[PDB]
Amino acid sequence: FTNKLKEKHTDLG
Amino acid sequence: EVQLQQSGPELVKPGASVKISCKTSGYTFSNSWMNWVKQRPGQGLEWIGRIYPGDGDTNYNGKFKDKATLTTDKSSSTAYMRLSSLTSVDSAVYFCARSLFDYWGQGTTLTVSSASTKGPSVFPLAPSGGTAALGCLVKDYFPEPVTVSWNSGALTSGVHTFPAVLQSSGLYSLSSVVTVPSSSLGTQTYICNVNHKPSNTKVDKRVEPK
Amino acid sequence: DVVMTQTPLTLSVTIGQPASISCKSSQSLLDSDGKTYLIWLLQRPGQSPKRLIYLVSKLDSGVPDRFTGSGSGTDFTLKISRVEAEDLGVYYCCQGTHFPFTFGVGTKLELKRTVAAPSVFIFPPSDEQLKSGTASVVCLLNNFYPREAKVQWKVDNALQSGNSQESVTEQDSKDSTYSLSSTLTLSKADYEKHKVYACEVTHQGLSSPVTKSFNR
Ligand SMILES: [Cl-]
Ligand SMILES: [Cl-]
Repeated sequence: FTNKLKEKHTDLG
Repeated sequence: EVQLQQSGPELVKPGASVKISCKTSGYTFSNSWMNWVKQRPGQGLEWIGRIYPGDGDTNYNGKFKDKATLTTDKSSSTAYMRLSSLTSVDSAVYFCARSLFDYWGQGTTLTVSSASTKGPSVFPLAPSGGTAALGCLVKDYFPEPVTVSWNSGALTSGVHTFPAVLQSSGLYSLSSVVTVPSSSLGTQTYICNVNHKPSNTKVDKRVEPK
Repeated sequence: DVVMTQTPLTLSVTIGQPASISCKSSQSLLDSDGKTYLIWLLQRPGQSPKRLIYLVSKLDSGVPDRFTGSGSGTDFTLKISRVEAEDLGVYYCCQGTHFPFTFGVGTKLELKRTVAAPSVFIFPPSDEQLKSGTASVVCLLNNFYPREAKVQWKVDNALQSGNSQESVTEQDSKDSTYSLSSTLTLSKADYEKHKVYACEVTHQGLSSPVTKSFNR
């Protein structure tokens, strides 16, 4: 699982 | 699964530059930050910077801003770090690490030195009472690292691979040993696989009783 | 930069016993977006770090339930309810709230166990090494605890001095023991000049020292 939305840190959801 | 596979060890002269790679698989490369981390005895773990492959956004540690350049190749899902103007303080293990340091590469050993590579001499350690031991001596090589396995990694029980030790005269040595049932002597196959990538030295030494 | 101060620096603990590591940041790690970007990593020897806990208290996949994280602001704790043999290594806290991201210095977790005397093995130099012009005689002390031992070499009953070097493994992740290699270095000529090579081992678990030997 990843998220295309760029966030300060990724892959935390 | 997420995989981060780094390029192999490097020996480079002072003042030169080097580019290390981190090939990824198992996730959409564009949607995760990629960090680079330095590990040096002495300095601990240090964050060099990060890049967002989706748009090339970079954040650098001010300490490494004049030393490191981070890029990505989306077509191969690979991240790169170039280090320039190298000095001995740049000798270290470098890791790529994804997102909030959730997956790590295996590390890349960089040695900055004027020396040439020197491949190891690999010698068997053979016996001359339930348990016996055998091994290999991996002697007088430069630079780090070497990898050692037994029977291509299929033998792990009883294996002890000692740390590399830097000798007073500038070269490294280590050994690997295996304890085995004494009945296994002279009947079972024991091959120590030594790989010293900087000198392109690969050795598969069968270890037998004398 | 944000300084990450871990305590203790070394953690010596017996299997099945609780342990904890604390981390102090020089600035609050609470981000403007409400998250606290504090993680804990474990690095075994010659291996890469592995993340165990993230966002202060969340466990990564596959991490045993014995691990918990807590804290807020500048002060955080990693707790292990019971240490198993495979928990050994160096633990780091790391913050990703403030740039540059920074790590603590690391806390080495080592394990206590009962005294185990070493098994001893002696190896003569290989004909390959001798044919190559030098000689290394090797003595192995296997699976012992504690780490301290004495290894003395004798050549035709001449006690040696200044011509051996020992190396020690990291602590074993299954039985918490150590192993040790001692290499006696002689020239090929000095080696062929003599007959009996022996390594004598003293250790706290041995009532009497143990000698292994071969005749060239
Ligand atoms: Cl690669
Ligand atoms: Cl691991």
